[PDB]
Amino acid sequence: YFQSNATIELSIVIPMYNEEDNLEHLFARLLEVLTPLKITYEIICVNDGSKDKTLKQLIDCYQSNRQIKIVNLSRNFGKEIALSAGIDYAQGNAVIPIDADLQDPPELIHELVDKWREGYDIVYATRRSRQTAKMFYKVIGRMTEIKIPPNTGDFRLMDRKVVNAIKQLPERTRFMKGLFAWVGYRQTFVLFDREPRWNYWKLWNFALDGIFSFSLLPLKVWTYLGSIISLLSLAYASFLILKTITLGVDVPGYASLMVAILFLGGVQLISLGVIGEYLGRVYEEVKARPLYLVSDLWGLEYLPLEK
Amino acid sequence: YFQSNATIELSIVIPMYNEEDNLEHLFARLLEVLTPLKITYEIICVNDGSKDKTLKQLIDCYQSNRQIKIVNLSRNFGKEIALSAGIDYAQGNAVIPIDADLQDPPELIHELVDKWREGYDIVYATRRSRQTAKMFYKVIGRMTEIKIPPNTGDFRLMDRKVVNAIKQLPERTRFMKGLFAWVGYRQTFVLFDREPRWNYWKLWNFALDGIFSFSLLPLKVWTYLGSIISLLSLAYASFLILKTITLGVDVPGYASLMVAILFLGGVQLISLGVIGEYLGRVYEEVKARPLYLVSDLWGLEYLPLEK
Amino acid sequence: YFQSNATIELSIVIPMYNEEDNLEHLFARLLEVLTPLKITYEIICVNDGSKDKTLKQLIDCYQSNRQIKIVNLSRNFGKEIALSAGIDYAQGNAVIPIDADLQDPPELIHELVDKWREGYDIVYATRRSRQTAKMFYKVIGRMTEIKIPPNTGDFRLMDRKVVNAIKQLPERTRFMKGLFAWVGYRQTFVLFDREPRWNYWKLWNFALDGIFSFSLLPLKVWTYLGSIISLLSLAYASFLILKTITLGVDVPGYASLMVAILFLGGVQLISLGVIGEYLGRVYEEVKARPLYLVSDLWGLEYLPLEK
Amino acid sequence: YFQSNATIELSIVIPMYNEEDNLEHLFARLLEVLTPLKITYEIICVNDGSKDKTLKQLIDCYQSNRQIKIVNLSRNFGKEIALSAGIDYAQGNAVIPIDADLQDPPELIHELVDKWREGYDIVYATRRSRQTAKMFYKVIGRMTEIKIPPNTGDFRLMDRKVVNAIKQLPERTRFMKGLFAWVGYRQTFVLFDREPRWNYWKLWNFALDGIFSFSLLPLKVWTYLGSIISLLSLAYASFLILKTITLGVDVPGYASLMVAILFLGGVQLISLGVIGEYLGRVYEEVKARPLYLVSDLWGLEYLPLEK
Amino acid sequence: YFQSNATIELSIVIPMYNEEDNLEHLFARLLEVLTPLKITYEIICVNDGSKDKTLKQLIDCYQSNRQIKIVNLSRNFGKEIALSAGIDYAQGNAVIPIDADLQDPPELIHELVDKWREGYDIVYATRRSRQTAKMFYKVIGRMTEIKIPPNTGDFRLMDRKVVNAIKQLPERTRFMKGLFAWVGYRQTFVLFDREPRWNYWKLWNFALDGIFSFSLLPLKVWTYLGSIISLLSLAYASFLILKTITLGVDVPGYASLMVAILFLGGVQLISLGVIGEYLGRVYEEVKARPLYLVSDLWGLEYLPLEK
Amino acid sequence: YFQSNATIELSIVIPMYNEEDNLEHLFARLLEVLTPLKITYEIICVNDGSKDKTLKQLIDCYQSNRQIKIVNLSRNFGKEIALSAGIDYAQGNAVIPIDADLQDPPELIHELVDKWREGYDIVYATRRSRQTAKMFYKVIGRMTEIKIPPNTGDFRLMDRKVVNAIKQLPERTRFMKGLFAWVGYRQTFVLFDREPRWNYWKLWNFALDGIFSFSLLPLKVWTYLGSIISLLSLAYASFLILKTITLGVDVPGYASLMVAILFLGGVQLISLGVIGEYLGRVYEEVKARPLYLVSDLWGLEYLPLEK
Repeated sequence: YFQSNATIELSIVIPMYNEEDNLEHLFARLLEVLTPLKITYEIICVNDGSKDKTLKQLIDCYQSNRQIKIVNLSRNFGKEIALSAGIDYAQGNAVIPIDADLQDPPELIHELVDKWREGYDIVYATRRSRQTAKMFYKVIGRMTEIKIPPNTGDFRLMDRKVVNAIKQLPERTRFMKGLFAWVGYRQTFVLFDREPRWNYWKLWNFALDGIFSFSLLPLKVWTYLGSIISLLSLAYASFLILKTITLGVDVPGYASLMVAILFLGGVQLISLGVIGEYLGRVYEEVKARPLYLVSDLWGLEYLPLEK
Repeated sequence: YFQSNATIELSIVIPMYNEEDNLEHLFARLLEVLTPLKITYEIICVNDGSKDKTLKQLIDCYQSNRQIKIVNLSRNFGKEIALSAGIDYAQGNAVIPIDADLQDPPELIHELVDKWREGYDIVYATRRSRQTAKMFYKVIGRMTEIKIPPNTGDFRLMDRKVVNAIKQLPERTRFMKGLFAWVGYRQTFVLFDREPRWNYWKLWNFALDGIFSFSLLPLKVWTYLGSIISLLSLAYASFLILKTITLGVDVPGYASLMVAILFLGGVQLISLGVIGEYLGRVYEEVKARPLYLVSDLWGLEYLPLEK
Repeated sequence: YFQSNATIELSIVIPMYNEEDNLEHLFARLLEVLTPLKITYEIICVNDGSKDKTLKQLIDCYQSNRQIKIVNLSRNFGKEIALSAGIDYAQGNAVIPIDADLQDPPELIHELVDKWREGYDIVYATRRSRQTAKMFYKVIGRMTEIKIPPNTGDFRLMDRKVVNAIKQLPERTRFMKGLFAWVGYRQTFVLFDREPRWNYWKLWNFALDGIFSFSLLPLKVWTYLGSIISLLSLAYASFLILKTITLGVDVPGYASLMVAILFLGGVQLISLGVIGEYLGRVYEEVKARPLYLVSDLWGLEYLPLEK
Repeated sequence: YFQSNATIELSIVIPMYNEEDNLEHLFARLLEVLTPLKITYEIICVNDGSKDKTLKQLIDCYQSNRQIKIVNLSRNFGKEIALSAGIDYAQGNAVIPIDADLQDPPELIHELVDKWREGYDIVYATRRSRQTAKMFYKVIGRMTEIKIPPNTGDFRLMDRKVVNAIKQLPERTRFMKGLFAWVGYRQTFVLFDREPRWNYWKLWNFALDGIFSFSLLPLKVWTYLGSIISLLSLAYASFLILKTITLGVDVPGYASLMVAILFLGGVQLISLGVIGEYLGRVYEEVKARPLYLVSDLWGLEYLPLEK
Repeated sequence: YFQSNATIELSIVIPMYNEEDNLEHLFARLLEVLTPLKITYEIICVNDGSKDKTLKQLIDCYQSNRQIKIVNLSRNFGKEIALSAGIDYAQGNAVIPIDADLQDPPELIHELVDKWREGYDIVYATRRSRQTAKMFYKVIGRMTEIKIPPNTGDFRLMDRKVVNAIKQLPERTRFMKGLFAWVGYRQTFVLFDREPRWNYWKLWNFALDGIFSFSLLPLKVWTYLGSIISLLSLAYASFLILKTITLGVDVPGYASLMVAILFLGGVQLISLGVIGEYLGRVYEEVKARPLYLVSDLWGLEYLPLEK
Repeated sequence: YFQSNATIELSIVIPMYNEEDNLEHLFARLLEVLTPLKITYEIICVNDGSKDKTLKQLIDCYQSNRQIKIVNLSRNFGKEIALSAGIDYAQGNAVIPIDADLQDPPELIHELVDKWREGYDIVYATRRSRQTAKMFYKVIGRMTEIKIPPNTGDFRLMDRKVVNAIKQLPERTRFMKGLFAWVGYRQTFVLFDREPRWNYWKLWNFALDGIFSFSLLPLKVWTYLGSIISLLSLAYASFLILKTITLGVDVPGYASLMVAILFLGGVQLISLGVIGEYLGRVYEEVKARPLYLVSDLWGLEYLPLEK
């Protein structure tokens, strides 16, 4: 008739910073949405060095609500780091990061949970056409079939599988700049409209970060290109030093200066190329991101992968 | 009369990708070869994001066969990464990677197991003269006596000792580009002919990868060479600045420009050399590959080497 | 009536080096201050390769005093390394590093403990105006509200929380050059005057160390700046090679030499930029300092963070 | 009357390579020296890919002698790596590496054990004046009081404390090129003469390796030197670009070429300096060698330092 | 070519007591039989407080033979306890207890190993008709099909499964008095004749021990029998006290004495019955022998059953 | 020169009870004897609910002496239990229980340690003929060769082996009433005279305790004796009930009363015998004392025997 279950079905993570007189309304809306779901849940609240009296009312809420937990950080780190800390302390089958001002309606949690029950590991809440060859360029640069619109959502659901996959990765803090395209699980999105309503620099910075975070291709290509350029310059320098001895010396100081410049440029370019090759190998050695990820096993048990 | 053994004698690893209507024939041939061996075996099947319905028939085969196990990857990684995942999940005294299209006859598994029983730790299946100073160059660059022909086989048997030796090494994925020559166990080959029938770029790329993956010699040699070149250039610059003061100034702007160019080239070459030396030391620090490997012990127990 | 407690309330750490005939007076003053506090304490004495007979009298003191412990180092490392070793071996709720010559009065330990009881995690003992836009420059460079005067104290109290936070960090040895501003706990200071009574180089070296120890901003900014400079130089070189072909060749060897110099400078600057980017990523990979620190938890238990 | 002790007092480590018909005499001399010592001992024999039949007679000796143990390596690594493997597998209070040809008399083991019993942690066997400002240069470069003659001995005794201190260090293989001067324990030597009887390059290479293996000083000093040189060059370039505009343009292409060369040299030198600084920090991060070593403890228990 | 295996195939256990000048011949015969088997083996020698110099020659044999191990007991316990200690210290797939005087030929070990290879877990060496309703009585009392002749062998082979099953049981020391019939594995025998050539008391004592060691039936049956006897006696006493009051008192002191004797006998018999019932339950509580034994598992892993 | 050893060579255990003003003299004599031994030692002081101020001066002594440790018991248990607690908390290669009044001279510790160094595991200090067929009776009842005089010493040395053997045994508290004769290690005695100078009841109580503590023989023998007596009584009762029916009834109430008495006695004797048999088996089940003890091992490692 009355039974106790110790497993959490859903974790809501809210990083807070000077959210003083908004805690009541926020929790009112959260419980007005969450209790019709009839699932077990927890709310992880992360305080990152607030200067008003947010923490005292957080503790007051914690006393009268068993589903509220508080993570207090030593100082004011970023909001992304606060989200990372909350997700690190969250236990639950699905994790949903929630923004404290509720710009995105909390009623989308119902749709996210519905899509999660259908078997999707990552569900995104994407604005419905918020106020083109670049899209194609980004798609061909992603080298993995992703269909989610470019804004692609910071309000999302992530399965325990995905959060365990990326829990030791530096790029967990910036999940949405290319790590989402690398994990490659079963992913979908949910469309919604926001009543209150396009930077190109932002839309290029994420691609610039991704092309270096998940590929050593620029380093290798540039090392080989500089190597061939250095070889061509050294060949030209050898040709020029062969010249002016068999042929005339019309230019007194031009030929010797060119051969010196070309030889120095070639030797430094070879040094840079060798240094780049060994730096690339060092990067492959110290990389934390694994070689593959496993979705399911049949007839086998998961390897520990931790100690 | 009926006894149960929980140890696997042999692991077959087959990475699959869009192998939809070929699973039946593949398993038919595999069991037609494996059951005369009268040994315990498992078949590890790795699916790397197939787009057809390979996984459903894999599960259908898994239901009616106790020797079939499935590894499902989160997305489509490489076939080499799929092989690495399968070998990581394989438990058995010998591991044999098998290609799903059976271009190499499965009847070679009998010969591989026969050679393994004689005491060889790695057996290769090499094509019998598939359709020269380079061979000698490769041999002298390998600095370890290897007699296996240049194609040297991706269809092979590896003892549990060898797979445990290299299980934490980044070069496990590319075993056959120089790690096989570094492990240095007891190795042999088996010759065979393929009914369906020579790139020089490939035959040089593996040597280029090996000379940098298992030796810091290029880095050290180039750092010292650049250092002596920088010293000679700085000596010439000092000689030239000694010149034109005691001697004439016939060239107005040639001498000062040369001394500036030589001094800058020398200082940058010294900087590159010091950076290369410290990068080499950093590489020795973060290297995962061990200092030695142990084949057997008498009177001693193996060190843990893991935690 | 007589009960035993196994927990230490306070650890005093004194690195010693040739402190031969001063041990008696030092311990006399230490016990004359510590016993009115009515708390449990230990004194950790670190010998770093003293050449006089400091260790024999240390052992003599250890025999007749249960609160004295000795750490003997293999050779003479630095005094900062001796302090690090002592703090590593100290068990206690608060740790106070004490200088062996007692230049700072031991009676400040009462004030430090008083402030610690009020809830401060780090208390500093700062000289009261020991014998300006730089202060503002340092404050704006610290990017975290710190109010402690510039000398900011090596005589201090640190809570067990703080010493556990930084126990695996290379910058623990130099705590006061910027790590104190990064930990960001609850911190205060205590003012005092010294009877025996301003280097600008020291006041700039700590800022120079901090701007590189806790930020990759210089590396990123300089890589992008060099990249744009290289692009501008390559554009000028392309313009010059477009020139002298459509226009005149008045300068025989000036134009070709400039285009060669500009092209080489651009290619080397791009190589340096790519190398710097990948070196920065390598630094983020091997960094020991964590992403955040947790002050308190409500409803949660601390994550292990160790193995 | 007859009691069993499971602790080894002394480990003898002999790396063997094609030591076929010398095993009998070697063991005869070893037991003729060791049994008068009346201590428990083991002999660790390391085979590194011998091509003659050394291993079969090693096993024959192992069958009839309980004090003989064999380490078989997968292939022929170096003799120094074989010594490292043997020391890794050696259990005993003291470890003595012994050369298989017995060029150094085994009767020196008595003197080494005698000196070890007096409290010395490292004892060296140094040739008695085997067939000067450099000695002073090496001494002042060692920055730690070492009195052992320059040849300083590869035949030595090392206490279990020392071998545990350096067991995870890459420089364990080359102990005698500067790690011996860094560990700084209690050390002595024993003088002896060899009946069968000075390279300067070797006497400088060890110093060159030591100045980079145990100090970041060259990197820091060269980065700052290149930085000030770059600043001076950029200042001269700014002065020259200020020149020729207020003053004459007598040199048509000399001034612009110099300003371009100086500006490029300065920007590349700054890039190299920043890269060197961050590479140095990376080196401090990945370094395996610890910050201090502890000789003894009074009132404390040793920290684990391992997992 | 030369490989090391750390697993023992067979353990020979010889308890020794004053076996001084027989060790050579014993080991000669043992190795003359064991080495044709081409299997790995160990010989566990148990000394139980010998008074001659057996242990010194045991140690002499141990020095020159890697397959000899010695267990020294604190004093002279029984020979059965010495066998138990040896089996406790034996590691091997099969264990064979061997008598030190070799009354049973060691050539039977070949037959025992041959039968063990066929799948039998316990093989007995039974004398071939060594110099009847009792056999049938013993068979029907064994309540489990056992066909081995009555002498049934102390010279036997036992699989690692069986020795692990009974390693915590008090009846391990006396295995052959009924525990062999309780374990119930796959068992067989081998017949042999002894050149040097029937107690009924011994043939009944083992049955008497078995009927109480593996069944609570005597206790339960006797408690119920005594209970019904007590009830009948109390009924007769009640009848007699009903008598002599309605009927005559011809016997003055006979009737009262009988009723007193019967009542006391009944009350004491009920007390004994209740005590026996609770003692039986106590025996079931503290029993070490398990409820079942598992021979093989398919699709399951063995339960720990130990801590 | 100064080295620290963390191993104790000798533990002195002194149970104290109202030893107020004797602590100084006791420790004076103890250190006057112990320091010439030049070995590491500890003194374990056990307070068992003293009513005077023994504990405060114990703590005062503990503050100024590193070799003094205190065990405080919750209340006043026995002095033997205090000795057991002290030995439980003692760490050292040898343990010596010392009486607080020093009736036995502490100078005997030198002789005890001397005999311990010769290889004896238990050394007794026996009075030299302190102020006969019983000795022979005790010797033949001990069933193990013990030569120590009857008083046999409570002042003794016991090796770590012996104290580990008996640390879980209830008879550890009364070691000298028969457990010393059961452990059976290498034992000797030392003779001494006491300046201040025979109960038969005590000399019989220890034998009475030993015959029941280390043997089930009385129980088995009495059960079988009662069984045969019961059988004889039941046979006589059957004979008597056969009588008086064929023969006369001269005795009216004697025959029926005898048959009733004999039948009841027989049935109760059988019940007592069965109960005794099962109680004996229960005793063998719950016994803590092991089946054997191991003195030394050659080629083997000790079994855990604990969890």
